[PDB]
Amino acid sequence: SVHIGAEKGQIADTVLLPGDPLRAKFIAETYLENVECYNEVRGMYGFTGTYKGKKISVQGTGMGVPSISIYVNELIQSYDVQNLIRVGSCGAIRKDVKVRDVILAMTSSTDSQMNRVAFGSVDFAPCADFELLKNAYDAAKDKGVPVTVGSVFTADQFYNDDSQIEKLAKYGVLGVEMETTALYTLAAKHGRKALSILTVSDHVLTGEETTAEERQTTFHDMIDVALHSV
Amino acid sequence: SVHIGAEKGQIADTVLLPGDPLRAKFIAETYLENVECYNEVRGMYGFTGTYKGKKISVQGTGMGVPSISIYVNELIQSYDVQNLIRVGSCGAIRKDVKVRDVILAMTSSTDSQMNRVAFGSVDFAPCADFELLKNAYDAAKDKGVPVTVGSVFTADQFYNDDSQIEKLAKYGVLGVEMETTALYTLAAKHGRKALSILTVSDHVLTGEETTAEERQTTFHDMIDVALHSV
Amino acid sequence: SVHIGAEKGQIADTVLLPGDPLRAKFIAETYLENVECYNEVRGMYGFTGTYKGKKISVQGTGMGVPSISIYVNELIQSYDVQNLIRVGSCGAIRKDVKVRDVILAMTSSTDSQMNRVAFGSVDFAPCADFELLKNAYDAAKDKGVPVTVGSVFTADQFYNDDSQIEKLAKYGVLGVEMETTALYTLAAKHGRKALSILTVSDHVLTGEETTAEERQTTFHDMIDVALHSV
Amino acid sequence: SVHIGAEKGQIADTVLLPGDPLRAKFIAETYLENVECYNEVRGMYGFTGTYKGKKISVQGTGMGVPSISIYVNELIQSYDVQNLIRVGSCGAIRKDVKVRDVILAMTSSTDSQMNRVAFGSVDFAPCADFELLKNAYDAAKDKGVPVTVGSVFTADQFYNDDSQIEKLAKYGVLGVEMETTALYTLAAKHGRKALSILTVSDHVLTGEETTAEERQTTFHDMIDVALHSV
Amino acid sequence: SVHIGAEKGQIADTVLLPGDPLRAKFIAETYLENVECYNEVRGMYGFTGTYKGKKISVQGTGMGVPSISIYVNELIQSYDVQNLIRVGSCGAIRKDVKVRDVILAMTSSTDSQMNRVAFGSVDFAPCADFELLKNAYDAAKDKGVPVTVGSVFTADQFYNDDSQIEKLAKYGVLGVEMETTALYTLAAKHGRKALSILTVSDHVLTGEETTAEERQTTFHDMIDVALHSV
Amino acid sequence: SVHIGAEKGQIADTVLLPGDPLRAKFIAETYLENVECYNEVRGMYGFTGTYKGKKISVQGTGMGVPSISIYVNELIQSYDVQNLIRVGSCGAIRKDVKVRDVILAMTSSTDSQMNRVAFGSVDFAPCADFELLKNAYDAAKDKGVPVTVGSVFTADQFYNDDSQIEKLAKYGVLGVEMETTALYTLAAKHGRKALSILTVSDHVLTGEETTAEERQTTFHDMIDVALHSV
Ligand SMILES: Nc1ncnc2[nH]cnc12
Ligand SMILES: Nc1ncnc2[nH]cnc12
Ligand SMILES: Nc1ncnc2[nH]cnc12
Ligand SMILES: Nc1ncnc2[nH]cnc12
Ligand SMILES: Nc1ncnc2[nH]cnc12
Ligand SMILES: Nc1ncnc2[nH]cnc12
Repeated sequence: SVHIGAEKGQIADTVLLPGDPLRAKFIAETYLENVECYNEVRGMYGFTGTYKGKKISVQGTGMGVPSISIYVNELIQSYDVQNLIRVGSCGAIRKDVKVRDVILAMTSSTDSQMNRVAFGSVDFAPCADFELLKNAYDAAKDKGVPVTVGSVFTADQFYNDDSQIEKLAKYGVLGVEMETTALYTLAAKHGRKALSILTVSDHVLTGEETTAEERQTTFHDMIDVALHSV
Repeated sequence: SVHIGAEKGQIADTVLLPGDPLRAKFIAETYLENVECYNEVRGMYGFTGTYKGKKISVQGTGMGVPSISIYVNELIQSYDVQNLIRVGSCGAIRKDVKVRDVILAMTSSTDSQMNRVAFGSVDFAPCADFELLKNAYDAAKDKGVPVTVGSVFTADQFYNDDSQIEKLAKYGVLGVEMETTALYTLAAKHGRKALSILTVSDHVLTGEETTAEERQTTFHDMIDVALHSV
Repeated sequence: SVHIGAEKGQIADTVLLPGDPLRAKFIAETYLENVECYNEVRGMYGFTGTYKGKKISVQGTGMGVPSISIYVNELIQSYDVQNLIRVGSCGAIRKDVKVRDVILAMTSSTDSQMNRVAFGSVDFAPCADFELLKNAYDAAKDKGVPVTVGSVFTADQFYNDDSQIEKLAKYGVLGVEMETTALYTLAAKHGRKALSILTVSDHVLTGEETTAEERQTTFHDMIDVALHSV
Repeated sequence: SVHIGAEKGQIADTVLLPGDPLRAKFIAETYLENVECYNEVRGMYGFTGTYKGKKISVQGTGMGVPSISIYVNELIQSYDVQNLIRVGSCGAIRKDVKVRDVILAMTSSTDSQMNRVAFGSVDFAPCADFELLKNAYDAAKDKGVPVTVGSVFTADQFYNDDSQIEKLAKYGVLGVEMETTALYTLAAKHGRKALSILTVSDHVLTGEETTAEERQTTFHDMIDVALHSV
Repeated sequence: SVHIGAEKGQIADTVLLPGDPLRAKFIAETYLENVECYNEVRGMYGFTGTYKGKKISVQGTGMGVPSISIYVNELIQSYDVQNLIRVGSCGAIRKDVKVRDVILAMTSSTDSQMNRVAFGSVDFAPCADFELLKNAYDAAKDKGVPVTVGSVFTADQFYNDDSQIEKLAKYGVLGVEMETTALYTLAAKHGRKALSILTVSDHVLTGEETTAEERQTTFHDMIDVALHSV
Repeated sequence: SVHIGAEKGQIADTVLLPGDPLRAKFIAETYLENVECYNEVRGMYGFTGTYKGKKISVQGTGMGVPSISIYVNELIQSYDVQNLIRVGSCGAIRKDVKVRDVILAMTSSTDSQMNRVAFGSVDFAPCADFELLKNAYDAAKDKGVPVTVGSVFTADQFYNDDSQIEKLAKYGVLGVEMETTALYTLAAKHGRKALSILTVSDHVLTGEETTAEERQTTFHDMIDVALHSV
């Protein structure tokens, strides 16, 4: 495939998808054994390692719907990947989402036009694979890792001068990020399993940041949920 | 309220929502003790009874997004209803959806403009309350009731001449019905808990029918799952 | 047909369509001779009687576009019905529409998505059958029954927090109701004759109600116009 | 006003509106006594004359929604015109529309965004003034002029390569022209009376032409109906 | 063709398109030698003359997208025309566009629905032929005629009570007119060369007019650029 | 700023914008003297160097409208960047687009909702700064670099299953890429200068590839044109 330079059989059945290729590197190194680098095209790193005797791959996706779609389409069409777990951050848009909460997205709203192009008059609602969702949940509960399940918003512009997040928060939407709708749509289109697991990097509505130490801890919990759930 | 003839106290915090009021009569008389009919307005029957120490109301909602929105809005705003569970039928659009499986809807797609009117350029994805969904799933598993968790399509036209169902099935959508998007959207906006539990009444994309016997079996499984949920 | 339990030849050529199955009963009883009940599916009653030697049928339709579409499609496809006259109420949105005015809808605007799904880039304008419209008019004039002819709005949500009726009233629109656009569209699609005859139940913009005695009188005039015009 | 060179008093309360200004010259000189030309700006000719004791103006409007909107807006706002009657040609899209029948447009569909820009999520259905329509119908019947009352489609493209006319004919739409939606919308908003009277200049969906002789006959019937209307 | 009464070989390869048939006459007379009138249908004049040994034609187009489309389609389909140069006026919407500036439109935005009908989910951007644009530019520079290159807005309603020109001016849009998007779209669709050359008739945002003497001078510069560039 | 790790002074007023950061490294090291890397955040590399007496920065932007919008917004708002030139690849969609021609984009079509979200009912046509475009064209001509000036399509999906490219080619669109609309829109809104220069990396509508040798030749022509432009 064009944006991925792996050989046949270099990419595992299960894949973690951070947005940042440097986090992909960071995860692969810290949690995986016997790591090889299978992709360097565009500096968008993909690694394959073992975690307790199972092969996992970790591939940066880039930022935004178009960018993740490319990687996901190529991981599905060219490398036959089965499970795709986005591991990422989001901006919380409601006061009741807390900085240590790991978020499991059941679904995502979006102002991306991707699905409108596909389905004209239908509001298409992307859906997580329940089996993946359930296993992530059960592994968080098993540990006492605090988890919230609900919906996110896949924004097409990071900076927004029309930003309608205020209305979305009234309807229960937990947070805003940029990839989830693409993952869930293309996964389901191809009969594959996807889930997004997200931590809070900020509170969008007040402007409040979360401290570097809090982020490090939730990032650990997130990768641990994704790995244990596999 | 305009369409519900109940007096203060008569309607439970928890309400089951079939489309068919005759089915509401049936549900009420079969599974609940100490039943009163609190509404006759428009023949759209609603009953309250007891089930294992808890108040339950059962309210026919009619067919289509506009009809159930009227009933849900009134139940929420005038009767401070907290938990809303739609129990009904739907058309399977995929071969691997079997006639025995009870469906729990995580989310719903729609070609209803209800949400495009409220949101503008956003594709809003309505979402189930995870807690109701998890309790319903756990109670299905407790009894070994067969369950499938995924997404549905909420149509405005039973008879859809330009039908896009062929494409929705390709995106993993399980089934078609006519109420779920409105239920989930309105519940969410008012911070209340909603879930839709559905049975297969036929296969849309082959035409074939389900026997009177499959139908009432799966209808039984569906009501027990809902009641045992709460 | 699925939602209608009539036998072949139980439904007449001309049909009155109130929204409320209990009004269908009320009309059938009060104005018709030799009444039989041909439908009880969903408690959505349909009766057939004679009025001055002509067979008429009267069938509740439910509330909202999806609900009326089902009945209308089945009355047209399965029972070969020729004339369909909706008899109903609407909320007046302009001061110059008076409580005793019987309304003949020539056309209807709508925020329903039904026609947008059908016709993508066209604003489709549903149209009443002139012959029916003319005969209703002539029968009101013959009696001195006061009539106003113009357009209505077919709303998809009864309660509206985006409600754009204020702009519609500036453009001459007389009132708001929930079924007319579906009737007129499907009738015309199938080469059949439809008309909606409406009375004012309220003034939406001020909040003013109309007294029970006024409603009883206009309801009589409405059914009388529909019957005499047949 | 920008596009009309008339001085106070010169333009009648009642105005006929052909698209072709040469046809406006023809109408003016043939049917009216005591004619003055009040506008030459853009060659878009407009005349005033007398007909049986009444002032009539006759104004070419050009072709398309934007052109006639300019003229209608100015006529309404600057010259306090009360009654606006478009008289023109259109393409028949249905076999049962005959070349002799004069068309009275109750309403018009459009693929013009004029109304989607003003309304948002609403499909606005422009409507004729019933009184003008009824007077025109009564004057056709008085002379036995053949008349058909229904709806038209107002196109933005005479030559429409992705044409949806095939579907519009299936919904009972009689004909295609290029001005009516704008006329009815603008009249309605300013509380003035508008009607469109059209003749068939060919059949769009067979290609065939109407003879020079049919054309001028039906053109005569059309002008007499309009003039005898007021 | 229907709206044009020219004979085979009466219309030249290069055509100037003013909106006003009386300006077409004015241009033909003043700048062309050996002028003949080839079209009088609808008083929409087209003339053919010579300018320094080359045949040019000059054809009024009318006002608005639908009107220009008709002429352009017929000039392309029926008369094989190769180059089409709109010569017109526009309302400036930014302070930095000056009254003596000749405007070369590289592109145009529009609220016309024409391209949305054609291309559903694509924002289509019409484009000028660079060769024509370059030659117009070079001929203005050669003379010291002051020129600005950028984008315009093709409005569908001259008078606008929703008018969104304020936002367009923030995005660099220079002016508003009514034809350009149609020309550029149909030209390019048919493999032909189009360019619009515009002068400022007014400042829309303040209300300031430009004097009659200034307009006469810029109109000269505009025709001179169009002719020299040919 | 969030995604760029530069300190005050490090980023030039003029910035080249490849999609591929490895290509940004390549461009920086090959053509510029005195290079520092000012950003490593997300591996999305950005460098500053000198070229013939002028500061140039070279910044990878990633793939897709959302990714380049983040980078352009930050460059504009935090680093007061004045001139923004995208240099990259695109897919040719027309036979007469040859693999040697460098493309200068006058404008871009899009199926991105970015602009429909900001504008509503308007089709916004993003436009290049003519001065940058003219300087780039003049520098191509100075060296005889083959150049084609026209319009591109900015897609949200590299892999577009319902693809409308067949129609866009019929309207004279040259090529497909994934960034240009965002670049031109954002530059324009902030009153800065933007241009996109593209090379052909394959023909989309035949499938065929361009040799490694054509590719690097045309890549050379593209960078010289951009650098010699400023
Ligand atoms: N504030 C934000 N907006 C959009 N996407 C984000 N991802 C993480 N934080 C975000
Ligand atoms: N076939 C069908 N279409 C729409 N709604 C349905 N509910 C059950 N079956 C259905
Ligand atoms: N107020 C109202 N709104 C919508 N539909 C109605 N039908 C009758 N009254 C109505
Ligand atoms: N064929 C046609 N298409 C559009 N408008 C018309 N007016 C008359 N005939 C027409
Ligand atoms: N003010 C204006 N609005 C729209 N189009 C125009 N053409 C010239 N002036 C104009
Ligand atoms: N074929 C293609 N599709 C989309 N973007 C591209 N960029 C280069 N080639 C492309």
